[PDB]
Amino acid sequence: QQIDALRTLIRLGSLHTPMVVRTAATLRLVDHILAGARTVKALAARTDTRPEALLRLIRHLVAIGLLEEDAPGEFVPTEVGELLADDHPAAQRAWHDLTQAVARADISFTRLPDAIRTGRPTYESIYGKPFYEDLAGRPDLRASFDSLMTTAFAAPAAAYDWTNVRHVLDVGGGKGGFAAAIARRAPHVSATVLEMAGTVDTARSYLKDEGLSDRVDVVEGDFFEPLPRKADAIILSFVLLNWPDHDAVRILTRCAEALEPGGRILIHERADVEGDGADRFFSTLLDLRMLVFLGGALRTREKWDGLAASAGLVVEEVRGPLVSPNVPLDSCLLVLAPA
Amino acid sequence: TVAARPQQIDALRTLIRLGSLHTPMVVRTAATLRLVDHILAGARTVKALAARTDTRPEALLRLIRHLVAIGLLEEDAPGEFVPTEVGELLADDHPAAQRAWHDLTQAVARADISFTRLPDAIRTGRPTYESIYGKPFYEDLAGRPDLRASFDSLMTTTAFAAPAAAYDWTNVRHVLDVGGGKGGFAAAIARRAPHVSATVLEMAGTVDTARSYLKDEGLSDRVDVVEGDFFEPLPRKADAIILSFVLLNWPDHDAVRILTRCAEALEPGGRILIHERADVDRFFSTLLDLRMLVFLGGALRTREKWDGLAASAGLVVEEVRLVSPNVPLDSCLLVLAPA
Ligand SMILES: CC[C@@]1(O)C[C@H](O)c2c(cc3c(c2O)C(=O)c2c(O)cccc2C3=O)[C@H]1C(=O)OC
Ligand SMILES: CC[C@@]1(O)C[C@H](O)c2c(cc3c(c2O)C(=O)c2c(O)cccc2C3=O)[C@H]1C(=O)OC
Ligand SMILES: Nc1ncnc2c1ncn2[C@@H]1O[C@H](CSCC[C@H](N)C(=O)O)[C@@H](O)[C@H]1O
Ligand SMILES: Nc1ncnc2c1ncn2[C@@H]1O[C@H](CSCC[C@H](N)C(=O)O)[C@@H](O)[C@H]1O
Repeated sequence: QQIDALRTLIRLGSLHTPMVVRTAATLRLVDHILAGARTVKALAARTDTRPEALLRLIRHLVAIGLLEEDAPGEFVPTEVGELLADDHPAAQRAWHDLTQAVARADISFTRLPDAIRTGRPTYESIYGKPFYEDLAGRPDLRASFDSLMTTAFAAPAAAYDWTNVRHVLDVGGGKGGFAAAIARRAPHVSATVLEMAGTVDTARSYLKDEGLSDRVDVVEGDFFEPLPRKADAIILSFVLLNWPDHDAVRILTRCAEALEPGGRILIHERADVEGDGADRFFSTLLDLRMLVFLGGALRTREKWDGLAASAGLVVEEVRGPLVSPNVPLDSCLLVLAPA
Repeated sequence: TVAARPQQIDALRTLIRLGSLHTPMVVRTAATLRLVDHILAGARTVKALAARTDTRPEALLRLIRHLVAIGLLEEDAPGEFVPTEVGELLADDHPAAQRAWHDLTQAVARADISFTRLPDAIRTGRPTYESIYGKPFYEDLAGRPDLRASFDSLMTTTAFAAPAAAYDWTNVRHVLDVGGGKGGFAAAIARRAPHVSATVLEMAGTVDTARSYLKDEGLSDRVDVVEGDFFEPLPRKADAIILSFVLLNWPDHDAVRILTRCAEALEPGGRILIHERADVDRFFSTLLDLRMLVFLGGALRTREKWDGLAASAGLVVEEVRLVSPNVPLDSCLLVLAPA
């Protein structure tokens, strides 16, 4: 009765289990196993690890249900464990790779009390630069982050009607997947992706390869500055949660000043609601991630109305639960009009 | 179109739970802020909680949301949070001391940061603690008396009566508890066999806490305490020399160094008693074993590994007695004799 509470709490507060997974991801272990390395001796060679040490790590991967000893000395991935394959469409190996952007950013959680004391992010205290200024100097991290955010925008593009939309402006649109999804849904629409340096190059590649350059262009810029052009739909897809309140209102005010008459601003975000249930585990992961990464947050409908009002907008409507293929969390789309 | 397959989303939701860094650090933050003690002391609103914890209220409520989601807190009344049964273990007076084991300002939860560089320990085989805090574990503690004290308190959580009944002290006159901590093992023995005297061999600072604890137990007359280094010649000889949760702190060559010192300190017909978990719930065995890796380059050891280590120091494993208290992990007692 009390040992179960004791076993639960130790298990909840255990730091070695998440880091065992992340180490297994960074080492590309499941890939090497599926590539024919069953033993510790071969796996340790492929992963350039000490065999004694690798086995102790494997012992825990077996214990938490990711690896299984099928035949003596041979380890294979379980059903959950196969999701650590590098070509799995959930991209969970890349999400737990300590060399890529997100899992490297998750070290900010080691200083959570600081962020709770101040409400301000800890990523800078660990890595010396705020997140996006750090990506701007680390082309490997900029590259790996941009590919993670693309893990296809089909549901959010169907939740809007484009018939009288002429141009679309995807502010912070990453690689262009949302803009490309729109262009595939409405052949008359042209779009522009306003993105950061480095990201603009891979946004132009993806749109070229989609065959859509003749319709979706890319502008490198800053969305706290005057936006490059006016549009009938200004898209904010997973941007505003990166930002404290005054910075989100800044972005919105810039998006409002670029709205054509009858235009709209589209916030495509997870907005936490009170009665999620078992869905709160992943809402709180994102929200806390936004705190320690950047000082941003997930917002409720009440908060958006205040943000929109501060930016001279108003929340017309929210389109219901939007389901994406390989996420644990549905998102939604808020339609904003001039106040 | 988008296709949401539950069995995939369940395994995906499972893996994210396993690799998530925020759940353990949320717990660790709750323990360091002493959140459960404050709620018990009459702070129920997040306002009073933030005032007692000196945190930003909006940031504290976002931490509580995950605490509620992982089942350590529940919302009795709106804005009113209380510790669940599992969460009650975070109370500082609880006998499992779980809040202190998760206190980021105390020794163990602080040392757990070594896990953030686990791939380094798996690639190279020895600890990462020094690369984070500037010194190997016990040298760090010698310069931080708060951590020295904090660690010593933690290790005291029976009071060693369980493995004390496992040895027959009839023909033991004096006992040397090498690295004996506060003296609980010495005291547990002394309280069980009134003829045996004892000498505890410990480090600076720990000698004071051991000395004072052995006086408040009515035992200064019987158990002596000597400050020393067990890599050096032991201060005197004994009929039983205890190594209780010492050798797992050390790689193979340092362990045979300690064992040699004990064999050289043996009275004729004397024995060396190793008190540890002999590697064979695997979840909690792996925590200690991997902790000993990233903390100190140590490890749990199977019996066959003990035979080699014993031989290298001129010892032989005489018998292995499986103790079974009520903690997650059961300890064993290896008896070692000269060859
Ligand atoms: C919340 C669950 C979710 O599935 C929802 C959504 O897919 C999402 C996630 C993660 C992130 C971002 C997302 O939008 C994101 O924008 C972001 C960012 O801008 C800057 C740094 C990290 C992140 C980041 O880690 C997913 C997740 O697995 O963990 C939080
Ligand atoms: C097997 C694990 C166990 O559950 C049971 C066991 O009592 C034990 C634990 C923890 C520690 C030590 C233990 O012996 C221990 O000796 C030690 C040490 O010598 C030096 C530094 C840290 C530690 C340390 O953190 C418990 C635990 O909570 O997980 C490891
Ligand atoms: N100051 C700034 N100006 C322009 N873009 C910025 C910016 N600060 C952050 N960003 C961009 O905002 C994006 C947030 S991630 C959003 C990606 C994409 N819109 C999607 O829905 O998947 C990042 O790609 C980052 O490059
Ligand atoms: N070089 C050294 N000489 C003497 N003691 C040492 C030492 N290096 C580490 N130690 C001690 O080894 C102990 C390991 S923790 C074990 C404590 C006690 N035997 C128990 O069972 O609870 C620590 O108290 C630490 O102070």
